[PDB]
Amino acid sequence: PVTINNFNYNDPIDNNNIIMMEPPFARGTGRYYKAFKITDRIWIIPERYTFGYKPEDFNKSSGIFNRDVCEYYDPDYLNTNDKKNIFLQTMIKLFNRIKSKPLGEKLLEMIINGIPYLGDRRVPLEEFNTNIASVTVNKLISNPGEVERKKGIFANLIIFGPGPVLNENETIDIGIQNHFASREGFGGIMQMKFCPEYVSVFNNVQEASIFNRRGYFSDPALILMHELIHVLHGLYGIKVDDLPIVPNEKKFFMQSTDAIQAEELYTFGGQDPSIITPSTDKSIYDKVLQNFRGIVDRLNKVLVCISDPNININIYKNKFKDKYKFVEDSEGKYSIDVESFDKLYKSLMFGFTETNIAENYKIKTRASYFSDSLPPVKIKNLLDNEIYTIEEGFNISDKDMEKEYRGQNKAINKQAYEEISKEHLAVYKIQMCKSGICIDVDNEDLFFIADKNSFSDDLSKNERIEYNTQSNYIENDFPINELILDTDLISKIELPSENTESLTDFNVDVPVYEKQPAIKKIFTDENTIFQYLYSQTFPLDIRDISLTSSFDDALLFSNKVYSFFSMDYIKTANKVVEAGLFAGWVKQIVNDFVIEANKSNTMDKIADISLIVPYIGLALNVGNETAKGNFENAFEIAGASILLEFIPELLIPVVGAFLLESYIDNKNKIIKTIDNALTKRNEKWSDMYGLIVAQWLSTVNTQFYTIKEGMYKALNYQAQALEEIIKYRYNIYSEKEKSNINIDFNDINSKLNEGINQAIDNINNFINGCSVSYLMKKMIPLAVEKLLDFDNTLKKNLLNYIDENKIGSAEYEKSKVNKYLKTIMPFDLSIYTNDTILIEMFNKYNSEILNNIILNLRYKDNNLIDLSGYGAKVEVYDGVELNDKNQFKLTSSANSKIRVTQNQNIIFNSVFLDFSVSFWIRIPKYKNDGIQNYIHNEYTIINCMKNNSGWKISIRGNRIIWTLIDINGKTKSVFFEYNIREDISEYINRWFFVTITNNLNNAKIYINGKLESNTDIKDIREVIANGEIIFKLDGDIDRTQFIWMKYFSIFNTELSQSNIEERYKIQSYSEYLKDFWGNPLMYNKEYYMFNAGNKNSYIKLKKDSPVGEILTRSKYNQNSKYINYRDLYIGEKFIIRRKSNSQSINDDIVRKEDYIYLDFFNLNQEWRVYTYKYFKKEEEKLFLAPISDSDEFYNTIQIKEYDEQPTYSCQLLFKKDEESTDEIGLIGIHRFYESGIVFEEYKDYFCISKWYLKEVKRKPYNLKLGCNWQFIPKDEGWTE
Ligand SMILES: CC(=O)N[C@H]1[C@H]([C@H](O)[C@H](O)CO)O[C@@](O[C@H]2[C@@H](O)[C@@H](CO)O[C@H](O[C@H]3[C@H](O)[C@@H](O)[C@@H](O)O[C@@H]3CO)[C@@H]2O)(C(=O)O)C[C@@H]1O
Ligand SMILES: [Zn+2]
Repeated sequence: PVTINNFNYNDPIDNNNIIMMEPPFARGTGRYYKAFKITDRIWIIPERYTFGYKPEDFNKSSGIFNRDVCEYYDPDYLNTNDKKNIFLQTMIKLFNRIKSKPLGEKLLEMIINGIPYLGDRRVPLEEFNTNIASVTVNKLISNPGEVERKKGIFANLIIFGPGPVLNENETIDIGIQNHFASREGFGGIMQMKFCPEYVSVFNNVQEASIFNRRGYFSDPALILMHELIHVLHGLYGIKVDDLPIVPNEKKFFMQSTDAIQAEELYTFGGQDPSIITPSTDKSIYDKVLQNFRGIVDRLNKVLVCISDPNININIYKNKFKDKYKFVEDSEGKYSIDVESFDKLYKSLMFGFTETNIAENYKIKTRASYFSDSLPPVKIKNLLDNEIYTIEEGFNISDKDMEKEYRGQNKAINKQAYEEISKEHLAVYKIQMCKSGICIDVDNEDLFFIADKNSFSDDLSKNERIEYNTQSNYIENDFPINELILDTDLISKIELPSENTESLTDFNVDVPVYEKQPAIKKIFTDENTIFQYLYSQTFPLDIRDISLTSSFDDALLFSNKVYSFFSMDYIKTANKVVEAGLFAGWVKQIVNDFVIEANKSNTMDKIADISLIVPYIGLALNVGNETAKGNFENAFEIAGASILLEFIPELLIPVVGAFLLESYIDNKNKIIKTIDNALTKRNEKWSDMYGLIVAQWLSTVNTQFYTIKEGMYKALNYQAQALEEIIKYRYNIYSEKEKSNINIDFNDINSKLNEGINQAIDNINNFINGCSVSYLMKKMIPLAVEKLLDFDNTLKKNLLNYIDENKIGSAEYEKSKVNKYLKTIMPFDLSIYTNDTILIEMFNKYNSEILNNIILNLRYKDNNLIDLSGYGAKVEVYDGVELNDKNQFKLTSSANSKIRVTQNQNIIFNSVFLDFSVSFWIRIPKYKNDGIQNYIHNEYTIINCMKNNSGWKISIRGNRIIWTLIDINGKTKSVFFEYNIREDISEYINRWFFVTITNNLNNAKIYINGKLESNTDIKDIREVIANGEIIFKLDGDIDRTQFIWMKYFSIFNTELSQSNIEERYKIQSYSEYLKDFWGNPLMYNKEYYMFNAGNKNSYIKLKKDSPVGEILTRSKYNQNSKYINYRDLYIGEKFIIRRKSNSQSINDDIVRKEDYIYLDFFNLNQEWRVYTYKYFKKEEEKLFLAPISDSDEFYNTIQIKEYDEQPTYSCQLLFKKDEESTDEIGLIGIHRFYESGIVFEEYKDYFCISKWYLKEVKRKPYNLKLGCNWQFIPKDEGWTE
């Protein structure tokens, strides 16, 4: 296997495993460096990397080299032999840790055996050349001086110490004459600057961090394996260059940084390889395959070596052959074997990745290449087995530090590292100035957004299709379990000897590095995320602060700090009290904090949004000036797009035309030139999707990431300000007082910190949801548009080609070109990534029924708009009446209609027909004098057709019908018909909930949650349902006909009885009571009274007494056999009067638990409903009389709602007053016995009783109770 050699810096040079090397970039001059062979082909040179850096660049200065690194400097690292030795023994411990597992061992075995080819592009094909700076390095044998005797050796890797920045490790490849052999299939001597003690830190949980350090530090063994992978790539010459991801740097808020090549993202692995589109994934693949082709060609022509005649040609042809896995026939002719080439390429690109390795060694690491990095820490002593071991790293089981990566946790394993002198770090910043007053922001914190230039246009080219053309897919994945099982991977071919002729051609390009201003001053007067966060901090030389809800004073005054929490919270926080009241005050301001932070779990179900964090806007004011107005509302309208700081310009090209041309003649076999044109279409879809996912991850999800982060900081700064205030108020008191104040600062932070954690969890689900939403509604659809377009153009491309050829199949193989293109590829994120976090975001998004809404009509600023997020066009004509209660009216006028142009690029169409339509509706009563036309005339109210196919909602009298029409013209229906011979109906002219669902076998109609009708729709063919939707009364309707609708919406999936019952309860909910028809109950409005327990009964002021008698309602008197009902406009006319408010009398809405006066009219006076305060019985006739203030009667009533289920009924409770919990009883109707000298009978009266009090508490709620009322005002939908 792999042998890790041992030695000490002070060991003597022997010119074998301890030498005096003359590094490549030395150009063969300057001086020599003592090097050690830690394993075959691998050397360690324990000295600073100085090639290309000015000796001064090692000190901390006004500059920085890299823009995204908190750079630590220290020129004294490795300035002694004892340090050089420690560096050595540390490197040794690391390689041992690397080989401690099969996986890292295979890495090393691959790096040792992957010897650089002999020569590069310049070397003739038939030759070998060891005399080039990328193949040979020189060792010195002289003693008193240089030059005297120089020997040459081969090497695969030289690891130096760090350059100017300790924590900026980097693998470097050799360039000669503007070219890189490590990028052309040859490979070449690799170099590296590595530092083991100064590791990077990445953000993550560590306690709950509202006081104790947060984050985890890296295992230097993974940091070295990350670098070795670059080495591997270099050695095999596949570290090719291609179209990089480049940051957009046009806006002041965008992160400036170097371009990022695929090789770096492939090395990290995880989700990062998804940012490299499938088009580029293939570009690279092809360039590497092309390189190997050249190498396999050389092996077939190589004969002599004109550099070291000592070189054995056969020995080398057998090594390279095994390196590259070429196949050698029985004659010796070398050739590329696609399968082996494949597994090898994937192994080097997707097998050995920092993600797969960390998982294997059980080491924690950063989630993505694009993730905020914290400042570095110094590991105290990697040479101490109590702190770090070969087998386990920092996560040692004996110290119970294996679980949860505790060994790398900063808040837990503080004996393992040291914080570093910030007075030694350098950070590239952007000083954001106005116009006086500027703010420094670390480039790290800005938004990273991939410019459009970052993505390939290869999708717009053409494709010659032939019987040969096959599919091309590079799965950015490789099963690491088999890679750990030796068969192919590791080479058992002898490794040639490292000694050879000396290097004499020291030609080579040596990179020069220079620093650049660390601070970059830019100008802008905007106050977005960065400013709002700054507004929440304060200087260290200030201990006395006060909160303000005003962003501007906060910026102006140093002792003023901005808070996005409530006005109430802010007032209490700035409170100042007596020591005797400090405890209490602390207890509540912290609880307040907790309650405010938890407002991040706010629901908004009525607007079809399950999760919403109302304060995100005030907190960051990110995107579309979100700190102004009501955040919840604005989100409800534009959605996740208002949170984005920048709306990116996507790259969605026209998929290049096809050509099946190049293939004629009457060959009935090459026919597959079409069969391959189809599967190639599927490749074009997939690739387009991958193109999208790639832009989403680097232009959209990156921005959301910055928001989740900004919220973490925002919430933290908040707790910090609060703790600062608390501490100040406490220390104002004398020691005598403090001693008696019961305060536990550890419980304060604990509680403050717990709240933040609960919030972050909410803020996270919220933001991920948006990100996915923006993916699915503002990105995927646009991609579908072009694919459905390419489809068409491709449909005419084909067919016509089945025409230009011959032949029976020509017909049965033309249908094949139909049934295929009639199937669009469903987007599935799991196809382009395997990152668990992402997959979970996506699965969570597809499991929320609400995300299935493709149309949701809502009133907003006197117009109806689609809020689904798919941007349906909504044209609302003049004949339509709208109110802010979301009710719209459709009349008989030709201009009373709504036209909706559905989004044509959404999924909805597929074999089965799966979607739902939900809405509320009020259908006016029939005119008694036209019952004939009513029951005979059927009229459409919502029509959605295309090519004579689609769905339709119509009404014929008392019946509502759902109708389906497939392309062939076949029709099926289903309907709900409400009886019109009921004394009192629950549907006629009353608002009710309709829901229609369709699966592959049934069309079901639900009314108010319950299922009323079913219908088999198997026979039904395809039903085109994405045509224009026309809302309008169309048919032979009466001039007086009208309809009221509300909350109209569509789901592209069948809703379940559960989802329906829930939608019903959600939309039914209101803070107010309702009247008989289902509309808001109102003050100062005439109403007749209905009793839910005595349907056919009404109240009337008895002639000779202050009581309301109860009479039988009169009914429909005409001679119709089709109708029958009870009059509703009968009995006394009541009018609910507000109890409080002494400032005039308008006409507001009646809310639950409201105090009212139940009055009514008698002739030209307004009387009232009273109760005798002293009845000793359980029930008593109510006392009805003129308005007055008598101390013997209760006049104040409380309107309540005991039912927990949807109902238009309500109850009237009599209480002592507005506080006592003393209930007098409920208003209802009672039956009494009467015996006088002439009449003996029973009669019911307007009663009040205690008996109802306990009855209303039972479950399920008794809707039949006599204490249940409903108010009926006149209504055009009901004439009698
Ligand atoms: C409408 C009706 O007749 N049904 C209920 C009536 C009615 O709701 C109220 O009278 C008017 O709102 O009430 C019933 O009795 C309860 C109560 O209302 C009165 C009855 O006058 O007292 C009842 O308790 C006692 C009752 O007075 C005595 O005659 C004797 O029977 O003992 C009972 C219990 O100790 C009771 O609280 C009614 O039956 O009259 C209940 C009806 O469902
Ligand atoms: Zn890297």
